[PDB]
Amino acid sequence: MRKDDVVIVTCAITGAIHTPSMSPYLPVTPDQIVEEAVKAAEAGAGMVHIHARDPKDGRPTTDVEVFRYICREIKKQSDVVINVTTGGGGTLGIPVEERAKVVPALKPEIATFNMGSMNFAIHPLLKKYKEFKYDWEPEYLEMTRDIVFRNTFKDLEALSRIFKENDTKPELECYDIGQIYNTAFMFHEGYLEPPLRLQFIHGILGGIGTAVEDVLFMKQTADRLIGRENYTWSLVGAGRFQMPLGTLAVIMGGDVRVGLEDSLYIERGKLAKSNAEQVEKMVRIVKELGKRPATPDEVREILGLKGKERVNF
Amino acid sequence: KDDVVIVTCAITGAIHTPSMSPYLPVTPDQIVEEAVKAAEAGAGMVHIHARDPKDGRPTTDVEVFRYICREIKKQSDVVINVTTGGGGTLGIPVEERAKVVPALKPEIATFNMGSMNFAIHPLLKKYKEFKYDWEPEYLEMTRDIVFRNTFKDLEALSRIFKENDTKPELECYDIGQIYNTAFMFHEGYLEPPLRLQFIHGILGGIGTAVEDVLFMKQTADRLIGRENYTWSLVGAGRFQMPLGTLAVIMGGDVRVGLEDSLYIERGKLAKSNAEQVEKMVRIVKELGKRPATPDEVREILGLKGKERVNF
Amino acid sequence: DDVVIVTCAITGAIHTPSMSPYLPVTPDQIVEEAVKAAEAGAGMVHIHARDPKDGRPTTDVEVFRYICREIKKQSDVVINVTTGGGGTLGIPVEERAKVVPALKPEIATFNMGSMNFAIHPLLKKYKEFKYDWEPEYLEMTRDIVFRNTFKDLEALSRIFKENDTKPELECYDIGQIYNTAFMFHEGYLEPPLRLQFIHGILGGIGTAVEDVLFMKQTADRLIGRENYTWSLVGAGRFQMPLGTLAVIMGGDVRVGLEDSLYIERGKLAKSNAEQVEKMVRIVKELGKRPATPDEVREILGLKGKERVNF
Amino acid sequence: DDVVIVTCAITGAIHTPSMSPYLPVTPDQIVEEAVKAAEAGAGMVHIHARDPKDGRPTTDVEVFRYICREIKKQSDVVINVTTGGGGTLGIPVEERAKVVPALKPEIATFNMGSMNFAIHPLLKKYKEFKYDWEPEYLEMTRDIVFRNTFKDLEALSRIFKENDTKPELECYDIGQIYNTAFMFHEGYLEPPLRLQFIHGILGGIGTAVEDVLFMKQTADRLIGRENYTWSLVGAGRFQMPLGTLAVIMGGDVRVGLEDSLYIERGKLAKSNAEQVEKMVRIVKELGKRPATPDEVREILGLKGKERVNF
Ligand SMILES: [Zn+2]
Ligand SMILES: [Zn+2]
Ligand SMILES: [Zn+2]
Ligand SMILES: [Zn+2]
Repeated sequence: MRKDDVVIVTCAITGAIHTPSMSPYLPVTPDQIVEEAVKAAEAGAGMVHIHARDPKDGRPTTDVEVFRYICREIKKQSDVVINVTTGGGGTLGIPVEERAKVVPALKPEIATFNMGSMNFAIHPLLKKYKEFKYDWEPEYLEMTRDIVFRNTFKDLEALSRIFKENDTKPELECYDIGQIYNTAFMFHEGYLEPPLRLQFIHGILGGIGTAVEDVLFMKQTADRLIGRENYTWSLVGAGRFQMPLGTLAVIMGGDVRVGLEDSLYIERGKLAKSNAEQVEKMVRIVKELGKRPATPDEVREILGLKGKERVNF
Repeated sequence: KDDVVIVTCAITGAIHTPSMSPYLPVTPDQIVEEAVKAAEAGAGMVHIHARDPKDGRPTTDVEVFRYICREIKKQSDVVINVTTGGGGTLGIPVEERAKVVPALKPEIATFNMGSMNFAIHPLLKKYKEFKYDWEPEYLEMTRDIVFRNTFKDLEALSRIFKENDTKPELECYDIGQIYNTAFMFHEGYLEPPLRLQFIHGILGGIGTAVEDVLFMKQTADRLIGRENYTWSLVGAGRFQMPLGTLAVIMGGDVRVGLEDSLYIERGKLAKSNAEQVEKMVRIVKELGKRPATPDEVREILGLKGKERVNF
Repeated sequence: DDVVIVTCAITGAIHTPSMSPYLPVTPDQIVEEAVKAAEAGAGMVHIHARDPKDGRPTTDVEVFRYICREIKKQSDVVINVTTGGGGTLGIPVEERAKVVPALKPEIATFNMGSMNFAIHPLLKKYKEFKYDWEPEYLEMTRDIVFRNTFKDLEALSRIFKENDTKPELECYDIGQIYNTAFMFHEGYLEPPLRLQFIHGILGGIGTAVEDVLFMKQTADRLIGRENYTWSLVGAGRFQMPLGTLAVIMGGDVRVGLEDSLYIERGKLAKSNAEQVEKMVRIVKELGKRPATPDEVREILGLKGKERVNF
Repeated sequence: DDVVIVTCAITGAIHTPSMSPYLPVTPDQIVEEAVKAAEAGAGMVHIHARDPKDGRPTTDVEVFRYICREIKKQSDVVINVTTGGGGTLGIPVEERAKVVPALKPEIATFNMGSMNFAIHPLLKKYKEFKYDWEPEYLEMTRDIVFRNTFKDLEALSRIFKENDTKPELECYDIGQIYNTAFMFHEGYLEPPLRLQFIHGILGGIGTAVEDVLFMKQTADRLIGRENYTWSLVGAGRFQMPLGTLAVIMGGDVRVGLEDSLYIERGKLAKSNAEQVEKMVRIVKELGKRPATPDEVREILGLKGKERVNF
């Protein structure tokens, strides 16, 4: 049972979708990711969501030593909840058993747990960006035209066990209705321990879109398959749907995720200068609606997390 | 008129295995006989997979397809809808599975609209004894096989279908795949009017709630346009007749068959594909409608004719 | 969940005699049609009274008494008495409710809000009427509220309890489900509730699949799936499609000449039984079966045929 | 698709004077609050009249005349005049409509069905009233129909047209959207239509996100996306979240002490402007801005401030 006026704001710092040449404010190096996470926390993000990128050229990497560095350095400066991706790399065809290695290495409090195999395509960005600092960038974007983001039921069974072994909470990423169905199945099969934490992700080419209809239907599907008393949820709107759909989520009693991982913009046609800028905006809206951002320790109590110092970094 | 319903019958598929029902058609001759029976019962279109004649194992073998399609056409003017999905749950990619279309040049063929989990390993808790070793191996392997249909695959497939004058039947198992369909349509790969099929109840896809069906259809109206497509629905298993009837109430078309359910009623095996067709036709008729003849299927879906297929 | 309650609504107050020679008008016609409906598989029949002389709707509790007495002599069917009939003539709940103490039925209708309820467009479809009352009645629905205020509802809730009569809570709109939830949460309506969704009335919600799903979802969300069961009425040509929909969704269904005069497009239904026979064929194709009257009593927790006051 | 019409409903007929010292009740109070709302970014203000001495709701056209004249002297704000006010005292449309011929406003409310409209539960929250009329009024609404029959609406449509006043079509339920669809198709209502969805009245549709979306979808499906525009009213604590939802969905929004006495839970709004300022802040965070009164006129096709009869 949680307070009806406290909203968890998550800030997704860099991701794997956007590339350096798309915005000079996309955090690329590990130290940039660290500083932007700490700034996001100080702006009201009770949780930060972390991917690694190669410092030399910003290319996505699964390297757990880069994760280890980033997470340790954030923890030195902040009590923010550090949520680690196990999805990062998937758009480069990297399997779950390799993506998942960050969980036993770092034993984070919470990490992402993607709930189905899907197309996950950003090749259309090649129409929008013509020149790139690095050769890897347009190659990466093109290759997503034929790469499956793979998360089979066999993968998910093994992942559920890995999370339990390292006392890591799954944040169950759902990009379509079928993936909520997948979530219900794994829950009812005993693999996922309640209360579940779901995140609804809207606007991926290969997933569900960004209509108000889509958001409502996702949440109602979770209510009816899983049961309201058995889960909490957050939402991501891609790109310019970040603030409108995030606001919808809050109105519906959900939590919200913002961050340069999901959108490079602060307004129509205006690049966000930092993660903190989007966090400050969403906090202003949360407060107009008579709510407030959760502190990191509130996030821990709300999601039942193990504690900032019970991690392996 | 809004009083004609296309009733499609999916004869064997690739999900059910022989040991699950002695009435699942296995051999090429069984599949032919059953298709022709389904047609005579009011299925204006039949949907065909191939199986290894020896043991029923799904196969892409084009020469089995050719034999089956040739033999159906010799007995019936039924519209023959060929799979390019069969083999997908064994990890065979679109490039291989699509070769039936340039070979046979069918009037219509299936065209799966996204990559997904497609899992039937739970069937192992229901069936313990199998005539063939391949059957439980296959069920188990689906726990870890992606039914792969990437945007690259789909661009290639769109061209293959156009090059052979084969209409795509766009199989959508989830809301995301209707979004994928809208993308491919707007990009210019898929020619309108589109033919969609909503498939409910696959582990890895959307479920079988009335909510699910309505939302799929509303998503197509909203992204594609109510005028720019027609649609059919498949309800897996015991949801076959109720969801098929729902589709009819909603102005859609319906698909039945042993590919999709082994049963005629809770606990009772269907003895043929024709039995399920006869039932659905009775339901259609009580709702004031009638099944489409094959030639009405051709008119409604803009198909080339049986004279122009390569069998 | 393989039993469906099929109700047959025998005559109502909306259709008038000159619209169809098959609409039951006299008390004896209504009785006989109710009995045939029951024999066709309707476990419950729904009754309105009409004037024997010209078929004008009437609330006369003594006409109700004759009709219900005579049905019960011939059949164990559950007899559902209207407390809505007369409402489209401007007659308020206080008068319409008098049937409940008079007859103490097992179940009676209980309408869940005030609304416009207009059938004046029927004057565009029928230009010749045997009786002067028919077109005057139709025209006056243009300016008559079907009145069921919260005061009315509170009084009615008590009247039903005093007579051990189960409410069948008639909802014609989403607002009326909200009213139901209110009356339930306030303590006036004893669960489990029986609701009926009425689709197609001008002044009410329409006949889209969307409308039906949204009504049922609204009740699930406000009242709770565990706290109610439901039936559906589709008006006119929507009778069979929406009824079939309701069965697919796990609801019960109501048919009858009260709700539609037709058996198919352009063809008058020759009797209530014709409609029940057809809905029963559909129910059976969907692997279900009609509830017998005693199954209806068990499902809805009804007091039994011997405990009524007729 | 970046301009949002923010309407402020200054006083209404639901809340009573003793519920908040900040509810405007005298004519001059109403004028002053209307101007402050306009200055805060309300391009339109919605006006009811109240008795100058006891604050009771009143239809008196000469009170409306003074109020609207005095507002227009100070502000070019668009003045929306109620034809619903008095309905909860049982006053019928024919009487409530007289303000339209008298004042020929640019825009006026046009309520789209008969309904329960009950505020007796306010007696649980407010125990002391300065006037006897206040608790009496609230209790009586338990048993008063808010009457708006099809005959009424036919008459009202001619009145609006005769005075070159745009109908703002108030829908409190799904059936009322169906009613709007009918009156449109019958030729009574001139497109493009202006609808307003009212959420939270006891007797109407509630305040769920589901309710809002289903109202808007029904209007799209029945009337056509291109044939209407819409505004939304969330009652009470739902004012801001539902108004924000409306903005997200492309709709316009109404605030004001008519609909909520509060600026935040447990904190009384000290003025209409306080609610307007808040909504306007929310609009701007969502990358939009409030309409000026002249933009309201252009967006809705209003005749202009110089063409009213005050
Ligand atoms: Zn991520
Ligand atoms: Zn198939
Ligand atoms: Zn009745
Ligand atoms: Zn008002």
